[PDB]
This record gives sequence, structure tokens and C-alpha cells, in this order.
Amino acid sequence: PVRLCKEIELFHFDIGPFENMWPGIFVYMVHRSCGTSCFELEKLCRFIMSVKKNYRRVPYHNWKHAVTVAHCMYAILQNNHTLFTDLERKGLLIACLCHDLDHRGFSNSYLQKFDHPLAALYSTSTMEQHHFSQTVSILQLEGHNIFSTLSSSEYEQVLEIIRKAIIATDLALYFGNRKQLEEMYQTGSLNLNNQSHRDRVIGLMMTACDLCSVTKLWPVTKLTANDIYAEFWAEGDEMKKLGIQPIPMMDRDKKDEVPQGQLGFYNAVAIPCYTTLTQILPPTEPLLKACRDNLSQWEKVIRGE
Ligand SMILES: COc1cc(C)c2nc3[nH]nc(C)c3c(N3CCNCC3)c2c1
Ligand SMILES: [Mg+2]
Ligand SMILES: [Zn+2]
Repeated sequence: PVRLCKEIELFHFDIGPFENMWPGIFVYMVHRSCGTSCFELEKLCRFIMSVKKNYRRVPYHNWKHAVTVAHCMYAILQNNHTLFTDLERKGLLIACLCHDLDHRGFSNSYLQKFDHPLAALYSTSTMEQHHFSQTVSILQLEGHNIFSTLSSSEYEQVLEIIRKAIIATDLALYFGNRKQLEEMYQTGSLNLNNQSHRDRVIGLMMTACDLCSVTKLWPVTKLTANDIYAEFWAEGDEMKKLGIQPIPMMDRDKKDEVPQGQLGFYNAVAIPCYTTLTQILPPTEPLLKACRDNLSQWEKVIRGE
């Protein structure tokens, strides 16, 4: 539709009301960002449908989250087009769509605490290493290799861009990454032609995209909070059955602590993320402004309004 082609370019865009159109919205974004002759359309369409099939029916880490994260990346890339190569633009849009593949609704700490087989196989960034392994398995299916036309060198480079992008969605790594970028920016040392600086900037873009549900209009942001919390409470219920007391955010008997938990998450994680992203990429400012608006809505809930 002509109506949506205009709205897809904006940062605040909510995909929510167009479920049947999500596969077509992704194809359109790859076409406008990387060109209409980037991939073979038959191969791309099979890949998108196999990716959709490998997202589980969980309240938050599902097919909708994947398309939401991919659309945020598209809007960042469209507002900063010439800072990235054709291989990076295609690698990053794919990485976002595949970033939480086969998520079972449990965090890394639960899998490490209860010594699940995935934790023995992957000791750090447990789920993110699993998300990358699932992406490679889907690429290796008959008629799913979207990167068939690349040279063997370019195939290895794009898989390495994707691997680093998926691993960077581990929030535990974000804190140290953001502190380095903030230092590099203030001292005037940041340089995008330095490959180590480039990977860190890409990592922060991935965090900004993964947390973008805090940058939508208030009625949408508050309905997404219900879905994150239904996942956290289900994990906390399992910890209770196994004789371990869960942290407050994962405890369904401590809902009163949520508005204050959100205020702390916005001040310590979300606001610094979008602040540093705007300093490095000024056109991303609308994400920071939307985040400040939802912070001020959480301030209003705490004060009783
Ligand atoms: C782990 O501790 C927390 C604690 C709080 C209070 C959170 N509040 C949030 N609001 N919106 C989002 C999104 C979100 C969080 N997530 C960050 C990315 N990983 C999924 C969960 C949060 C994560
Ligand atoms: Mg993830
Ligand atoms: Zn995610």
C-alpha cells in the first residue's frame, strides 16, 4: 500500500496492526535499503517463511519482536545510508530478523543456574550463540542460501557481521560497550574507518534496535510491557518450583514494584543508550525523544497520575 510506504520510514512506526503484511514489509525494506536486485526473490521469500516458522509462540521473544527490531535497523540505516556498505546493510537487516531465533522464553542466567545442555555447549552469551547457530542451519537448507551469489570471501565477511551483531544483543555486553564509545566520543578519538570502533558502533545500534519497544507511543509501549512481564513471571514460577527465590521483576507476587523497576531501567539502561547513539549518529535523535516521553509517563504512574 502507498499509505504505509510513507509511514515505514519513521522511527515511531508500530507494525502491530498489519500482521499479514509483516513478511512483505521485510522484503520491501531489504529492497529499498539494499536494492531490488540484491537477492533472488524466490530464495528470500523461502528464507523469511522458514525464519517465521522457527520463532516460537512465546509472549515476547516471538515473530513480532523480530520484525520490530528489523524495522528499527532499517530506519537507522535509511537516515545514515552512506556510513555502511551494501554487505553491512544486508547483513544487519538479516541479523535483526534472526536475532532471537528459537527463543524458549528463558534467560541466560536460568539456563546457567539450572545447568541446561545449552549452557554446557555455550558458557557465555548462551542464547545468542544458539540464535546464531539456528541462523546458519536455516541458511544451509535446500534453496535457502540467500548469499549464494557472493564470493567465498564476501560470504565469510557477511556471516562474521551477523555473528557479531547477534552476540551484541546480549544486554550483559552493552554496559561495557557504551562506556567505551562514550569515552572515544568525548576525547574526539572515535573513527568509523577503524574496524574495532565500527564493530562497537554496530553493537550499540543492535541494542538500540532490540530495546525499541521503549520508543513507541505510550499505549503501545505499555501493552508491550505486559508481554515482557508475562515471560519474566513464567520464569520466576519455575525457579519457585525448583526451590530458588526469583528476583522482584520475575516475581508475580511483586507487581507494585513494576513502575519503579521501569523508572530504574530507563535511567540506567535505555536513556544512556539512545543518548550515546544520538551523539554518534545525530539523525537517530527521535528515538531518544520518544524514550524521554515514556520515561515521563512512568514518572507520572509513580506519583499517582
Ligand atoms: C533484565 O532486567 C530487566 C529489568 C527491567 C525492569 C526491564 N524493563 C524493560 N522494559 N522494556 C524492556 C525491553 C525491558 C527489559 N528488557 C531488556 C532487554 N531484554 C528483555 C528485557 C528489562 C530488563
Ligand atoms: Mg535476544
Ligand atoms: Zn531481542
